[PDB]
Order: sequence, then structure tokens, then C-alpha cells
Amino acid sequence: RDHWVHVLVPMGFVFGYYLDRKNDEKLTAFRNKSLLYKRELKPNEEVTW
Amino acid sequence: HGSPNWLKVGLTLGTSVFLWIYLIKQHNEDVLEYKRRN
Amino acid sequence: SMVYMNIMMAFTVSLVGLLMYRSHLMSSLLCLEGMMLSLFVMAALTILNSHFTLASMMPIILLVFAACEAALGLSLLVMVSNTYGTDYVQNLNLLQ
Amino acid sequence: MLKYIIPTIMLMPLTWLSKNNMIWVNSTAHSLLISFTSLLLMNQFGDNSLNFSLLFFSDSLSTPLLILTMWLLPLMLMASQHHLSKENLTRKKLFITMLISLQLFLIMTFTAMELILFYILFEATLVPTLIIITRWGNQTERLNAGLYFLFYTLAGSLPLLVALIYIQNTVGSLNFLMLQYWVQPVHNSWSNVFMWLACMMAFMVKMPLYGLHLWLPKAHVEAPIAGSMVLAAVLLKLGGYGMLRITLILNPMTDFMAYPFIMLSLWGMIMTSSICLRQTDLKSLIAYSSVSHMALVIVAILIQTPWSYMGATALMIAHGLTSSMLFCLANSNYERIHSRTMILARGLQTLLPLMATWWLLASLTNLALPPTINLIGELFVVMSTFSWSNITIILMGVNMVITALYSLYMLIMTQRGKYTYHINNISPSFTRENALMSLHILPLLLLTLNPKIILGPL
Amino acid sequence: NPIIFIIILLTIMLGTIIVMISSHWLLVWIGFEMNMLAIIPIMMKNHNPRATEASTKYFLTQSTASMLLMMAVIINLMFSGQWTVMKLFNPMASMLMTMALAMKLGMAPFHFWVPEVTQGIPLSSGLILLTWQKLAPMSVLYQIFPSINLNLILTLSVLSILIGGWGGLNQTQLRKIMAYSSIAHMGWMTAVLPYNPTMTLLNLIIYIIMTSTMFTMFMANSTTTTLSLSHTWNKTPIMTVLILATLLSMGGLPPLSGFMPKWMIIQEMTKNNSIILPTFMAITALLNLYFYMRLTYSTTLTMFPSTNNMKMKWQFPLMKKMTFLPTMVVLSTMMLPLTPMLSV
Amino acid sequence: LLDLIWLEAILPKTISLAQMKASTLVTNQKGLIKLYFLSFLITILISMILFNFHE
Amino acid sequence: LQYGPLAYILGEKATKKMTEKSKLITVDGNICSGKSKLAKEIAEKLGLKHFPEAGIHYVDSTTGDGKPLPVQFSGNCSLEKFYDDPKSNDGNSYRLQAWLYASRLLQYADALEHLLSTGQGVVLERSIYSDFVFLEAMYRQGFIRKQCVDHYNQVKKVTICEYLPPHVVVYVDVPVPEVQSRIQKKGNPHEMKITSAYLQDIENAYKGTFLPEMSEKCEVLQYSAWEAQDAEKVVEDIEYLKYDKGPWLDQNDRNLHKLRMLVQDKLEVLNYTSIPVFLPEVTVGAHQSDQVFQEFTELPGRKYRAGYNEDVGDKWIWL
Amino acid sequence: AKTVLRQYWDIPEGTECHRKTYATTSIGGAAGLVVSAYSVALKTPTSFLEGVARTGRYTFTAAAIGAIFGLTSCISAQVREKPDDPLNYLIGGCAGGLILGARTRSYGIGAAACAYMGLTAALVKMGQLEGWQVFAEP
Amino acid sequence: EDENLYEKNPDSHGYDKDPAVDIWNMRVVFF
Amino acid sequence: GRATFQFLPDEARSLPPPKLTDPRLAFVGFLGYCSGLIDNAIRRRPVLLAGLHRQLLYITSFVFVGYYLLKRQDYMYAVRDHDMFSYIKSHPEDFPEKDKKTYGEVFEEFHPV
Amino acid sequence: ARQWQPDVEWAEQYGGAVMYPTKETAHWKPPPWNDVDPPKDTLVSNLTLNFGPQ
Repeated sequence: RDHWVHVLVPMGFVFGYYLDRKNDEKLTAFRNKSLLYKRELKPNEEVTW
Repeated sequence: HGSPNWLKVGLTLGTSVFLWIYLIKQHNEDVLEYKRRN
Repeated sequence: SMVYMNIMMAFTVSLVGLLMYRSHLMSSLLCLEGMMLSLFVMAALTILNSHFTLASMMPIILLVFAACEAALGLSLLVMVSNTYGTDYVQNLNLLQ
Repeated sequence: MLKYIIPTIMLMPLTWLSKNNMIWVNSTAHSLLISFTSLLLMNQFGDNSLNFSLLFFSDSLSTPLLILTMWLLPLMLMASQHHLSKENLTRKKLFITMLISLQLFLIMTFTAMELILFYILFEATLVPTLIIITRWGNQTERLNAGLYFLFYTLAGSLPLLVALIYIQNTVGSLNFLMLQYWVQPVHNSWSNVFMWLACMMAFMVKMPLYGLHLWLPKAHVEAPIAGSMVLAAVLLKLGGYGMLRITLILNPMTDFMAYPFIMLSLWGMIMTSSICLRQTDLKSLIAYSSVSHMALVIVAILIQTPWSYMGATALMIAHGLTSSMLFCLANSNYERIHSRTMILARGLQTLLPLMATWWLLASLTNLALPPTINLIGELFVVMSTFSWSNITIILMGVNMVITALYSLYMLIMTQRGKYTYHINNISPSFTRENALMSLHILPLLLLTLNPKIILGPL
Repeated sequence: NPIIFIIILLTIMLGTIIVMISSHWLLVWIGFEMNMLAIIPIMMKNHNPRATEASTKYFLTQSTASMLLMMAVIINLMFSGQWTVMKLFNPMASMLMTMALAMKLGMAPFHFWVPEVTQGIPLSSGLILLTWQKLAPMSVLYQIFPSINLNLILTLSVLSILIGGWGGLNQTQLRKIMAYSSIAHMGWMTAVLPYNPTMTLLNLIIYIIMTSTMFTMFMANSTTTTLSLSHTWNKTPIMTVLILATLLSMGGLPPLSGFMPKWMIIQEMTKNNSIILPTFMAITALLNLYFYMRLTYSTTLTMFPSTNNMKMKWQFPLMKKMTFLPTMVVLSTMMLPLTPMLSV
Repeated sequence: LLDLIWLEAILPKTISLAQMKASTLVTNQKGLIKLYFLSFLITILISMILFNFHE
Repeated sequence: LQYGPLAYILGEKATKKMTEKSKLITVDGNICSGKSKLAKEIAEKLGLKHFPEAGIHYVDSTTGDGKPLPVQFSGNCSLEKFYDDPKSNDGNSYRLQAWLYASRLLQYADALEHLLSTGQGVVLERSIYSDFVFLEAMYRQGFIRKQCVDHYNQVKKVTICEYLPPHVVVYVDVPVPEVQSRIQKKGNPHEMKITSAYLQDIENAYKGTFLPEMSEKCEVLQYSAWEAQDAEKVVEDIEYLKYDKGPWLDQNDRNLHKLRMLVQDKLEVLNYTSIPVFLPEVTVGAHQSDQVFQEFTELPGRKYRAGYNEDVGDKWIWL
Repeated sequence: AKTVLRQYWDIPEGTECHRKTYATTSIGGAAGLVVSAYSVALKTPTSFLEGVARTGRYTFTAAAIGAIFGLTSCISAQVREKPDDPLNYLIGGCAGGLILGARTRSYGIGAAACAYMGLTAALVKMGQLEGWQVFAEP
Repeated sequence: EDENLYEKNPDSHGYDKDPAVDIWNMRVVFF
Repeated sequence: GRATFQFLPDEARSLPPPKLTDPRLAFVGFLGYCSGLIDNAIRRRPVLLAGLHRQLLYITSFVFVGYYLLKRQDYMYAVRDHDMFSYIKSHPEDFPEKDKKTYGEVFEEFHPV
Repeated sequence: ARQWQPDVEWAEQYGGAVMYPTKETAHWKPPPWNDVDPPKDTLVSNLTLNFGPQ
């Protein structure tokens, strides 16, 4: 047919990569560090969280 | 043709809808019973 | 007093060598029914001087099971002699 | 691992879900696609450290070791098809699924984030290996060898649980290797001997000493279809690496009793390779090579202070690729002559010319010809244990002598002739026979260009 | 016959409730008195002269094991006269208590209660009913628990697996191989009972499940180990794969869920600075596995299906509650972070 | 002469050690309902004399 | 015939159908004497569902629909191949007798299954007891060995426990060995020259072996002549019908007897003859070998997957 | 009872080599009675004066072991360097085990009686040396 | 008894298993 | 620990409740999803996609029961810590305040190789 | 055929009387394949009273 047996199964990568992101968005404890690691004034250490 | 017993076929389809609606009403109540108590 | 030592010495009518041995198994079921009255009496001496007023129904109920128990055990001892004619505890076939 | 386990479990409802004989091509197709994704997020930087996500991964940061674990399911399916294709498809679907089920637990192993997550996954194997040993072998002495593979591995690993649960409620909790900043030292006592000894001895039973190697030429001698779990059982032996995770810390100051493990495994090294030159079973010839220069790491871990961890890491995947291929050289050339007796296969080197290079470039990695991944590994071990005591160059030098005469004895038995027999042995080493014999030396000499990828912390 | 077979079978579990629902030593006497009255018919049903010569070896072993219990009551009747089920106020009573009750659960002394009954009862069908009599006295040792001598309860339990282990390597009859390793799984739970008496029930609920699902697998034809060969290629080859999975689970291997108790039960046995006690037993149940390997070396390697007899017909027994047993007896090891907070 | 002997002598002695003592415990449990119960009594008396059991 | 416990407590099946119409009857006979000249002729008037004797294809004659699958999968010793009576062979000529006994037992296990289900009498051709008469001249002719004779002799005390005996059992009119002309004139090209050692010995073995069941309480009706031919037809029709209730039983031995009160003779034979896979359940073979009754592990252990195409013919989804 | 150990483990500690092996043959002598009692009960009836269990030599063996089992220690406790040590008390293992090696002939029993007994010998005094406790409570 | 095939090479070339789409098994392993 | 013989008592109202799309509740019944496939495989079905009405109601069973089971598991840890912190709060003599000392106080072993 | 050694002797060495592992002892008995009824001996010649010149 459209072969869900085939390449639809490596499409579980992004399905797994969706669950890969959900942890670090609740692992958001510290913007307070001292080794660059700053989150001093800027919109650089805030982003990609 | 198809020949099942035609008696219980649907009791399994009728118990779940009894169970799930009893579950979700117990869940949608208890989702509010937290804030009603806390 | 000494009315309890005799009879606590008389509780040793179990004595296990003569609780299943030797043959004529009726001799062993004998002391199983005779191990009562060493419990029926040893209870009755204690409930009666110390006026409990309620636990003395328990020695009445102590006979009622042990009679029905031993009567069941005596039913099977016919079945060992219904197949043989002799009880003889040195009958053994099913190993362990 | 974010999701490497999550695609490689999705391989499993693909095999039975497929059609007829397409089941070989469907599995090997997608299994190669993980090798991009395995490389992809990993090999990052790099200076103290990469804690990865959560309680499930420390990313195998300073010891990569895991890309090699993912070659093999698309390396063994092309190898196993030689004499497997007479059974039912219902069992041919089984033997692919438990093989994937062996790769699942190895992926959460080597990373494992903990020490108690390690053990339950350290012991989560040995059930799918034992199924490949007992079913799918040849004639008997499978079944006792199925029991010698147990009862060494399992008798030793149970005093881990007595000691690892003992640490978990003594000093904080072991759950992280990065809560191992507070470590009290372990002095000389009569109870702290056994804490060191029980925690260590369960690793010795897999990577063997000279004693207790008695199970290693049992499972490898009598062995599945074409080395099919024998390739796995050589990784699994070097997948008892976790002594590198433990003994670097966690009783760091007990070298006082290293000496019955040194001398047993340093004199045993010079003897257990010497005891193989009179072998008559060809698959048991390789099986003692795997004893000898694996046991060189045991005197390379217990001796601390790197310039050894430079080499002790490079030796784990030195013969990860070498001793795999040597089994593949012997899983081939048995399909044609039905004996593993090394006497019988003579009259060769004229009949199969294209695989003469595959013999030599295998056996030229034990001679090891310094620009490879091999004599960049040994010559850090040599320059390490020189600085322990100077006298150790003697035994380790005679180790280099005898294995030179040992590797060529397997080559030179094929350079003879007149063949005397053999109306069979026609098949001129087909396209599959060279393909699965390749992809071994093609990464093995490639990584010698920039082998900074193969290094510890260090 | 059919209706009265329920009323006998119904009162077996009604005998054991009164053992649990009681505040009074007289009622726990009645409780597993009438169990010893209402098991004797189930032994009989087809009237074979081994069965009659087996229940009578069963009988008087559980008459004396009854009778010493009432002796233990009347001693601490004299001392302080309270009859609630609690600590027994006398070391001459509690000593006579625990090693009286050790016959009904049979420990390593009081030996041959277990093989000599279960072997050769022609009712091999079940005889799953010998899980109630392991369940009634364990409900008595939950209360008596803070009054024991701590040496006797371990010495009956250290001997338990050392002699329940050795006893069955010399066997073929798979009822005895089920009768053995039933003292061993009574060895792990009463070695723990002085230390935190819950996380004992975890071992028991697991033991009911894994043993009940073993007998239901056995009810196609299986009698002897040689008969356990001749059904792989004849009855169903999926049966051979299933009978592998439970045994390897019941040996305690960490990919399955019979490793769920030990893993938790050593969390309690050490934490109490007792280390040489689990290291003996944990290495002892290793040759409790050489039953199961060398049993799995029969059915799962096509060992001689000869004497060509075809079962060209389907199977219609009643494998009741079987579809859900090897899905909680194997796959539960990840799904129990706290089973010991439901049962606690 | 050594690797298959004096490593194989000591540990597969244990196979032949336990099965030497796994025979003394079915073949001496040969029935004898007279001799179950004479051996329960030795166990019941030796608990009185031995140790902690009355203390 | 009972259907579980739940149906059994409402309506029982011991005696409300068997209103003396049990009448479980068989014949014994000899070769070419009592085949269907007398046996099949009497179904009516008395309402007796006839069953055939034997053959390799009885298991093929059940479970369906229904056409007989060939002798490869049901590998036996091949009616009209063993007439070479191979006294020295691989072989085996005994391996016929195993499948001869198990095709025999399922007819008698469907016999009792049919009666309490319906209430009809059943004529059999040769019961489970006739199988030992062949063994007398199977022994003295040299094509059998000992340590195969004892095997089914050990099965006989194992598999025959609950079987109530037949009722007016007829030894058919049997000649004075005129079967030597009957085996020739009636065709039978492969039933051939083999002399009186197989003829006379089984005839001597009908009398001294079958006598205890003939002396068991169920009265027999014996003839020894050429045939019935309206002389023993009606005489074994009318005066056996008078022997069905009146001159019928002495120790009574078969009645679905005094435990017909929802007890051990009412369900516990009619629940253990239903689903006939538990009936040949102790038909498992030797300890290991027996040197004749074998099948190798994987060849011909690989003759099973050929007979296992889909393993169940038709069942579809959604049901 | 436990007080036998409270006169064994308390007073001598290597010295006084007669009372050491006088008390340490009581315990091992007593266990010959325990192996005698099951060998007349679990084994069938012996000759006319039970216990006459089949091969005999039971209490003949057991008390002989504990007779030397202090004696091999208390000699070698003081003569070398005067503590009690795990290597001190190791010596009583092998030749203490070889009583069972001497009778019921060796070459397959006796050295195996020597070897394993030396393993379980030294661990006992090692036990109180680290303060080991088998049957404990919180 | 015993039945084992030979040099899966009936003059044809052959890579892995047989003639066709098993021909595509090379270009899924080589590529 | 009071209010004996309840499945789960009244005082479990202020606990979250353990709402769905938690992976255990996906896993509870995933084994039941595996179990219904076994239920066909025992009986020579020979489908492995058989009657869905048998293949359903296993999913409904485990998920409902497993949810109603987990409401007391999260209770029992919540009542566990609730009684520990009170006994921490009383009796300060069993719970001292340790001194904060940096790495200028410790002289450790020092053992180099 | 070829695959392994599933030989006959592995059934008789596991042949079920007692599983004699390391020795041969007083075995039990080749236990019954059917349900267990060997010892059928139940008979008596009933009482021979003469109510004669009584």
C-alpha cells in the first residue's frame, strides 16, 4: 500500500525527539551561575531552554 | 456469512462505555476535588 | 500447686514415638483422643477457681470439635482396613 | 540517549509485520540508518563534562564505546544467513527479535547514569545469550556449556547487590556518579578487604583472569550459526568495563592487595597464549587469543595514573574489531569444509585468492604494525607498567614474541597445496562473503588518522 | 455431588477468614480446625488406594500440629488471662507456639509433610488448594511477631532452603519438583519476618501468582519430565515458550519479575547490619535454579518426540484466568515502584 | 595436563559434592511413617536443651 | 452427555433418555463371516446407529469435512503392505497395531458419547477387546517380537478403566476354517497364501480368550453356522429384543448404574468421553525407545510443518 | 549454651593451653551426639543397643576434632610472637580438619577436609576482630 | 534423515539468497 | 495511620490526583495489550488479529483498576513523610545543627601513588 | 538430520523412577502411568453359620 512497514518507522526519531525536549523545559532551575553560564542581562542564556 | 453468538458481542462494547464514563466522571470530579479541598 | 504438675506430666501421653508407632494404628489414634482430658481438665481447673463466669463455656466447646475431628479420622482408618483387613503402620507405598 | 532506544525498539514490530523472504532486507535496511543518528548528538564537548538528560544518561562521555555496539545488528544478519535458511519463518522471526532485544539493554548499559541501574542491566543480559547458545548450535556439549556460561557470571554478581545496596544507605546514595564528590577513603581493615573484593570479583568472571577462564573456551567453541552471538559475546566481555567506572573512585586507595591480581594476570598472560600453539580446533585457536591480550587491560586498570587509560581504552576496541573479524574468517570457510579441524583445510590459497588479503590484514593487526589502533594501544601500556617496575618489560616483551609466532601459524597452514580430496569447496567467496568481511578493516585503519576520538578523559 | 462440591470448597476459605477475623484465641482454634476437616474429601474424589494412604499421612500430621496450638493457648491463659491475639507473655509458650505452627507451613524440620502428600494424589488437577494452608498461619505470624526468640525462627529458615534445595535434584516427578521449592519459598519470607514484617507479604502475593500459573500450564497431560518432552511438537509449540518464561521468571532473574522480591528484601535485611545472613541464602537459591535449568533443557530443545501419535483435534480444557497470569508474573518489575505502599 | 585438570578438578568437584549429598536425603526419606515421628521428637527435645529457645 | 457443571444442575443426563434403550451391542466374528452380512442389516427395527470397524483413516474420518489425508502424515504400516509379514525388518509391523488400537478406542469413546446424548443403541463391528485375538497368531507367526507384546498389554490396564461392557455380544456364525476359500473366492488379492497358523490360531483364540467377558454378567447370543439367512436373522432380532430388558443383565454392570443420581456413573463417564483428546491421553508411547514405535526428532520431525498449514483452517476477525 | 562461649571467648585468649582445649572439645564433642541421634532415627534400626548407627565412628570422630582444635591454636598462639591473629588461628583449620582426613581415607577427602576447613577457621576470630554480628536487631 | 543444499550458485551470480528482489539486497548493503 | 480498614481513606482529597497521560498508566494495560494477544495465541486462534471484543476490555480493565490502585500509592508516601517531619519538628535534641566548615579545616590522608 | 544431537539416551537417563544422578540406590518403582491402583486385594469367604440343631 503506502508501506507503513517501511520509512514511517524511522519517523519515530522525531517522535522520540519530541519526548527528548519535554525534560529540559522542566529542568529549568538555575539561571544563576558564575562560569559563562551567566544569564546576566541578555537574551542569550534565556533562549534554547 | 458471519455466525457469532450475538449475545455478549457488545457487552464488552457496553461495559467499557459504562466503565470509561464512570471513570472520566470520577476523574473530572476529582480533578476539581483537589481545589475544592486545597 | 502440685495439682498442676500432675497433671502436666500427664500431657506426655502424646509422646510422639507412641503417637504414630508402632503398628495396630488404633493404638496411636487412641492417645490422640486421650490427649484430650489433659486439655479439657487443665483448662477446667483454671477457669473454675478463678471465677471468670464466661470462659467456662469453652471447655464444653473443646470436646465438640475433637469428637468430630477424631470421628473423621476413624472413618479413614476403616478405609485402610477396608482395602487390607489390617491397619499395620509399616504399610508404606508412597515414598518421600 | 534521548531516543536511540526508542527507534531501535521500533525495529522489533517491523520484522514480524513484514511479508515473506523480504524479512532479511527489511531489517538490514533500517538498522544501518541508526549509525548516523548514533553519531549525531554524541561526540560533543567535552571539558567537564556532558551530563546528558536525566537519571537515564551520562551520555558515555569520556568512553565512547557505543558506536561499535550499533554496527553489529546490521553486521550479523548478513553473517547468519549462511546456514540458518532451513528453519521455519516463525523461528527466523524469533532469532532476529532476541538479537535486537540484546542490543536494547546494552544501549542503556555503558551510559546508565548510576551504579545500580548498571547492575540490573549488567544482569539483564545472559538470558538472550543463553537462548542463542542452547538452541541453534551444533552437536552436543552445548548443554553443559550452557551451564558453565551461568554459575560463574551469576555466582559472582550476587555479592555486588550485597555491597551496592550497602553503599546506597551508608554514604548518601549512589544514584549519581556526580554525587560522588563526597567520598570517604577506605583504609586497611578486615571488613574493607571484602568490600573491595566482592565489588571487584564479579567483573573478573567476565574479563577472565588465568584462573576462572574455564567457561570461555566452552561457549565460543560450541557456538551458533555463523558466529552470530559470538560476535556479541566478544563485545559483552569487553562490556564488563565498569571497573573503570567503579575503581577510579569508590575505594580509591586500595592498591595494597592488587598484587594477587597483578601476578596472576601478568604471568597468566605469558602462559595462556603459549598454551594455544598446539590447538587443533580452529575456533578454539582464536578463543585463547581473546584471553591473552584482553587480560592485559586487567594489569592496566589496577595500575592507575594515565598514559595507561590512553591505552587501556584503545585496547577495549582494538580487538573489538579484530577478534570479531577473525571469528568471521572462521564462520566462513566452514560452510565449505564441514570441519573446524585446522589440519583438513589445506590445499588452499590457490582456490580462493581474493580472501588471502583478508587473512593477512587480520593477522597483521596482532603483529600490529605500529600505525594502527593496536600499537598505539600496547605502547601506552608498555610505557605505563615500565614505570611500575622496570622488570615488567621482560614478561610483556615475551608476550610480544610468542604472539608473533602464534598469529602466523594460522596463516601459514593455508599456504600449502595439492589438496588430495575435496570435490566440494567450489564457491569462490561470493559478494556477501567479502562484504561482511569488509566493514571491519575499513573503520579499523581509518580511525588511525585522527584517533583522538578513541581516548578516555584521560 | 456437584452442588455439595461447592459447599465443601466454599467453607475452606470460610475457615481461613475466621483465622484473620478474630480477637480471641478460641476462634483461631476453630478457624484452621475445620480446614483440616474440609480438605479430606478433596483428597479422595476418585478413590485410589494411594490417595487413601496419602490423606491419612496428611491427616494426623495436621492433628498434632493443631493440638499443640491449644496447648500454647492454655499456658498463657494462666499468665495474665488476656486472650487477644498479641504477644504471648511467656517464653515457654511462644517456643511451643512457633515450632508447632511450623508443621502446617512445613519448614525444614517437620519434613515430609510436603512431598509425601503432594506426590501421587491422582488429583493433580488441583491441589492449587494447598495455597490456602500456606496463607492461614502467615496471617497468624503477623500478630505474634513481637514475641519470638529470634534464633528458632531463623534456624528453621536457614535450614529451609539448604534442605529444600538439595532435596529435589534427585527427582523426576514434577509434582515433587513443585512440592520442593515450596519449602524454599517459605524460607525467604520467614527469614525476614523479625525485621519489618511487611515486605514479607510482597513475597507471598508473588508466590501465589507464580505457583498458580504453573499448575494451569501443567493441565494438558503432564505427569513426568519425560512426558514434558512430548508436547512441544504435538500439542502447541507456544506452550513450550510459555513454560520457559515462568520458570526463568521464578528463578529470580532480573529481566523478569521473580527478582522483584529479593532486590527489595535485601534492602531490609541489610540496613540492619546483617550481611552474612543474606549472603548465605542468596548464594543458596542458586542451586534452586538447577531444578529449572535442566527442566528447560527438556522441552525447549526438541529432545526426542518419538512414538508417533497425532492430536489432530483441538483442545477444550478450562484454562481459567490464564491469559492474565504471565503478564503480571513476568513483566511487572518496572511497574512496581510501590507495590509495597499498597500492601503496607 | 594442567588447564583441563587442576582448574577443572576443584570447581566441578562441587557438582559431584552436592549430588553426593542430594542422595542422602531422598533415599533416607524412604517412607517409614514410624520413623517420621520418632524424628520429630528428637527435634522437639533438642530445642529444649540447646540454646536461647527457652530464654 | 454432560455439558459442564452449570447445565448439569438443571437437567441431568443419566436416565431420562436411556429408557432401557441403552442396549450397547457389539459383534466378534471371524474374517469374511460377520462383516456386514448380519451386522449392518439390523439398524432398524431397533434403531441402532452402526459404526464401521477400523482402518487407517478414522481420525481423517472425523474433525471435518473430512476427506482423508494420505498415508504420509498418518504413517502406519499400510494395509496391504504388511501382508509380506516381514519377520526381519527395520520395520515395523507393530506400528500398525498402535494406530489400530487408537482408531479402535475413539469409536468406543464416541459410542458412549452418542448414547447419553441421544438414547440410541449402537452396534459395533469389533470392540476394544478383539485386538488381542490377532496377537495370538501375530505372536506364533514370526513377524512380531516380545517387548512389543507387553506394551499394549500395559496400555490395556491403563487405558481401560471406565468402560462399561457390551450387552448381547454375538459371536457370529463362524465356519470350520472355510475362510481359506472365503479369502480367495471373495477377491482379496493381497489377503493371500499365509497358512493355517494365522487361520486356526485366532479361531482357537476366540474361545479361550474371549470367554471371561462371555462369562461376564451380560448374556451372549452365540451362533456357529454358515450364516443367519432368515434362521438367525429374526432369532437374533426378536429373541435378542426379549434379551434387551428381560433376559438382559445379571450383575448389571453397565446401566449407567446406581450412581445415576448426578453421581460418578452419570457425569463422570459422560464428561470424560466428551472431547476425545483426553480419551487417548494415556496413549503416550514408551519410556524412551521400544525400537519400533519411534519417530526421529527432526526427520521425520519436519513432517509436521507440512501437516501444519495455518494449523486451524478457517476462523476470521470480529467474532 | 551461649555461656560455654562466654567461658571460651572470655578467659584464655591464646594462653593456658589446657583449659582452652578442655572447653573447645566440649562443643564439638556435643555435636557428635546430634549427628548420632538422627543417624538412629532418620536411618532405620541398628543393632541391639541403639544408637549403634551403621558405620559407627560418629562421636568417636567429633570430639577428637575439638580436642586438637584449641591445641593447635594455643601452642602456636604464644610460641611465635604472642598475639592471637587470623594467621595464628588459621593453623588449626587444616590439621584440625585432617582428623576427618586421617580416618575414612584421604586422597579426595582429606585435603578437601584440609582446604575448606582452613577457610572457615580464620573467619570466626576475624568476626569479633571486626565486630561481626550474625543475628542482630536495629 | 539429512537434507542440505549446496553452492547457491546455479551458474547465475547470486548475492545473498536467490534470484530477484534479493538482488536489491546488495544495493541496500553497499549503498 | 488512623481510620482503619479503608481501601483509601477520606483524607486523600488534597493529593493531586495522579491524572492521566503518565507513562505507568500507558504501561499498565500495555502489558494487558500484550496479554490479549497471548489470549489468542494459547488457543490456536490462528489469527493474532482475532475478535476485537476479546482484544478489547483487557485495555479497559487494567487502566481503570490501575488508576484506582495508584491513588493510595501516592497517599502512602504522603502519609509517610507527614509523620516523619513532625518527629523531626519535635525533639531537637535528636537533630543537631551541624557546623559549616569549608576546605581550610580538613587534613585528609594524604595518599599519593 | 544435522542440527544438533537430540539423541535417544537423553530420555532414558532422565527416565523417571528416581533420577539416579551420582549413584544407584534402592529405587522406588516404575510409577503407574494411569492413576495409582496396583494393590487390589479385597475378598473374604463370608460367614458359614449353621442354624441347625440349635
